[PDB]
Amino acid sequence: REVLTGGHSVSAPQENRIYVMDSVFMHLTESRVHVYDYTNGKFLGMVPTAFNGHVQVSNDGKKIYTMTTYHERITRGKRSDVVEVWDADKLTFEKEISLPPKRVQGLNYDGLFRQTTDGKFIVLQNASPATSIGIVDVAKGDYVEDVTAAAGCWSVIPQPNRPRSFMTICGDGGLLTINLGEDGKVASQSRSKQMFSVKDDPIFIAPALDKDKAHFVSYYGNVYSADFSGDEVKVDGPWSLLNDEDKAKNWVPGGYNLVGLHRASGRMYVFMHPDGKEGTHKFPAAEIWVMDTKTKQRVARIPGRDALSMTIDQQRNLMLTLDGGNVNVYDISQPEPKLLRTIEGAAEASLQVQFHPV
Amino acid sequence: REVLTGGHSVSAPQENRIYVMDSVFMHLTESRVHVYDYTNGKFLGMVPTAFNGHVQVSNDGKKIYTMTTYHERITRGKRSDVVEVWDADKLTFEKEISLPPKRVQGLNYDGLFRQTTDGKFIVLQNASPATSIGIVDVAKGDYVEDVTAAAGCWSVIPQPNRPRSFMTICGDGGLLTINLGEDGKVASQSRSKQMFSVKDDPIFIAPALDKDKAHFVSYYGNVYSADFSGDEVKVDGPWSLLNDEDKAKNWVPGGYNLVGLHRASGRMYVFMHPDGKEGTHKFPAAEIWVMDTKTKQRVARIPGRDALSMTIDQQRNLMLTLDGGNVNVYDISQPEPKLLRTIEGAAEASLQVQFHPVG
Amino acid sequence: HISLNPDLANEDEVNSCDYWRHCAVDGFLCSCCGGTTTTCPPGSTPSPISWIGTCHNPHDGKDYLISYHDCCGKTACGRCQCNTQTRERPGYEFFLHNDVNWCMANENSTFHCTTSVLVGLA
Amino acid sequence: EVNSCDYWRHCAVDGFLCSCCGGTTTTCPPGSTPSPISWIGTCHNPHDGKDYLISYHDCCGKTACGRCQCNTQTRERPGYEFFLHNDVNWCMANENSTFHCTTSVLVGL
Repeated sequence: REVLTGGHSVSAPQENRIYVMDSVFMHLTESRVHVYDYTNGKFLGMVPTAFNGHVQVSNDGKKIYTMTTYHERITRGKRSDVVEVWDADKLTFEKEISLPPKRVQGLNYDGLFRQTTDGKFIVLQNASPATSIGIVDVAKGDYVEDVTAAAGCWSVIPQPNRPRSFMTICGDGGLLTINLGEDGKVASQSRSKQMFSVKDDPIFIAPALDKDKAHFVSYYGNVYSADFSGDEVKVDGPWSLLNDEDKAKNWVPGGYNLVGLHRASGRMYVFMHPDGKEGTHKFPAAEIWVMDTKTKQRVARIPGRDALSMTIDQQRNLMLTLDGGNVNVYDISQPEPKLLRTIEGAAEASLQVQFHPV
Repeated sequence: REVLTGGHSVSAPQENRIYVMDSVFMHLTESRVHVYDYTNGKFLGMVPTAFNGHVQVSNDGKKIYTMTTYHERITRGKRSDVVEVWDADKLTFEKEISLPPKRVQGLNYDGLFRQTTDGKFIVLQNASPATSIGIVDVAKGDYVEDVTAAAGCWSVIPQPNRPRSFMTICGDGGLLTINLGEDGKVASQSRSKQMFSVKDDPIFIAPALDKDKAHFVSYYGNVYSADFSGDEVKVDGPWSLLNDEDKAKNWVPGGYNLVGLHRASGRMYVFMHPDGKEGTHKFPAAEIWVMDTKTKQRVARIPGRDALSMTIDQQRNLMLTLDGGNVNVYDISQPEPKLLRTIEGAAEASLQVQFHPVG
Repeated sequence: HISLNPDLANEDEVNSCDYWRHCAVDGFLCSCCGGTTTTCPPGSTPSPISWIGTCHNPHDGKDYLISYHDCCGKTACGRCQCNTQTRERPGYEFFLHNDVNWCMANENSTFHCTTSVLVGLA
Repeated sequence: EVNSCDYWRHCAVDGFLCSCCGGTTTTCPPGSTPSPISWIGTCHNPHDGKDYLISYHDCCGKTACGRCQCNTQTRERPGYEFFLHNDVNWCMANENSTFHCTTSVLVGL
């Protein structure tokens, strides 16, 4: 009469989908990705990611990649660090790629688990606790390169204008650029001049990423830029997010994945709070500021709804914000963002949301 | 200048310890046992139990036994059902015992994971979904016997008056008794006459267990008993928990591990709620009733604090109740229970609490 | 009529523990978890076994046999948790019992969500 | 007051206070293993007016304690200053890296 079936695909089209990475910190061995339709808040499905999973969607939109850690008996027994490849429409497991047992275990900053712009390599952060960048060749299904040159650096910023190049932020206040060969090994590298003072004006690692440049905000509300239109990265800054009135209430940035760039307009979005002082760099947003990176001026400010992380969709002119449990959807087609809806209870403990690529 | 150390033992004496089995149903692959001091509500430690763990403490008080399921990759890969033996004072893992891949996955009723009176055998419920009882030899660290004679039956009730005998409740409304030999294989078994009508007056599986008899309560507030003092089990009932006023208000029992017996007094404790009807048998307690099992009269009623499960300590005259998240501690030395304290946030989703053994 | 096929009904009605056919459900409704009442969310597998029972349909006044299958092999959905118990019985009436994992015999027994499949008139 | 996130020693704790988890500020709960590595913080002691180095070792090999979660960030810096950073699991090099709780161990001035 009725019969329960499986083998089904996600009901909503890929263009409607977002991915909320739920760390489930209270039960961190059962982290997962929740898939939602941003147009109506419908829950579409999920992918389990064991202990402290990280997630990204393949640049071609066909697959979901996760990174996680298993042990034979969870809290004892042999460790297995892996990347998994899952089908994006079926939400089923396809392949496991073994990693060395030093993949980063940490909060879900975008830059810990990325891909080259051509989609041919997964690029991830290792910490043993010595740092290096790991390269996974997607076509081969293997780990292919420890980038030991990145020792003392942190996080991966892919260059959207080259197929197999990325940058990392180093302890000298500069950027190291790595250009991979077609075999996923380092072909060439370069190190920028010092961009920021590590001691005096530390930057948040989250980039506001353009096609050929990246902007970074600092603990004290300054902005730094790395231009990679050429082979050598040119760095600049600081310019201040703050006017005189802002300085009077001690406005500073705070959050995790706390900035975004709308590439067509050059507008940078930043989570901000007043009464800044030592130790407030991860505070929830009192406001979202919208900065014109060309004129170096603020063009809008709106209430932040306690958001901690965001992400931007270029084509649909959207910004998502996330306060740890709830996702807000904003229309950013004009300088002043407009709140469209809130998806309540999208996660228990998430600091990362991402769009399906379109 | 300080140094961080491990290797420490539980900081409170064994006699103070209780074990709250947290299923963590919202994240059932990370179930765990929370160890608390009932005297002051202090959290003492925990034992991780993977997917849908069950727990008991060894009769001698030296070890904690858990039962759980692993897979190589949690949601895929080979299944391993196990019993684990943990040190009670260090809360460390000692030994894994392999089970066949059919241990019961289900809510934490006491009778799904038990031990013989002599402590030599762990006795557990299987479901494949065909039911059998599994016997684990503690000394040998081995699964030694599969009691398929228990097909169509459910749950394990150890007989406190015999070293390696237990009973189970069968679909015919009677009890099957199993007596193990020294090696854990079944030496003999017997079936009682019908105790209750399965269709007309189903019982809750949780026993109110005396040294030589067990009482059970029914969906409609009747009481049945199995007397295993003599050599074959004699069954009786029903008598009603309810007086005329109780009946008019449709009082019935409700809960999971919903009854307990204070053996010295013969007082039975039961979670009850009004406006009973089909589908209310797992409702939280509006009240706890205290019954004299000899006179068959209620001797007290007190607010239930939305409790679902309980356990009794005989020596200290204590009852614990548990509403899913919070543990209430009662002095039951007198007919009317006295609330001593509530331990808030002892669990997220627990239906089972147990005392460390002292006797 | 519409009351007999949840695909034709308002989502808010169907996704409720009070929906008439969800009368002995223990767990998270699959229709809230990316599936429907009769389809598992993507990447979860139907249980070949289930607990069963009858539910009264207040719309047409008739009683119907329901089979309460789980979807399996993914971690807990966490949405629309139900614990209804009409005609539910303990483990000595094993297939009427809902305090056990009806994923127990699946390739992977991890419980994802549950649902209520209409068998026919009781 | 050691179970409070505002306690002076806990100024860069991201995690569950081990003192709420069956341990103390300097002892792991039973059956959890200390991390040999840690992030380090500098915390001001308002009782004696002095600043102290605190080593934030994690206790490892048991699942999340769940009690007294703190997220304090005094002088904490991102991963390019790695040993000042607390958004990573300092159990990462343990025999079992499952995070149980965090300690706050006094190193000195």
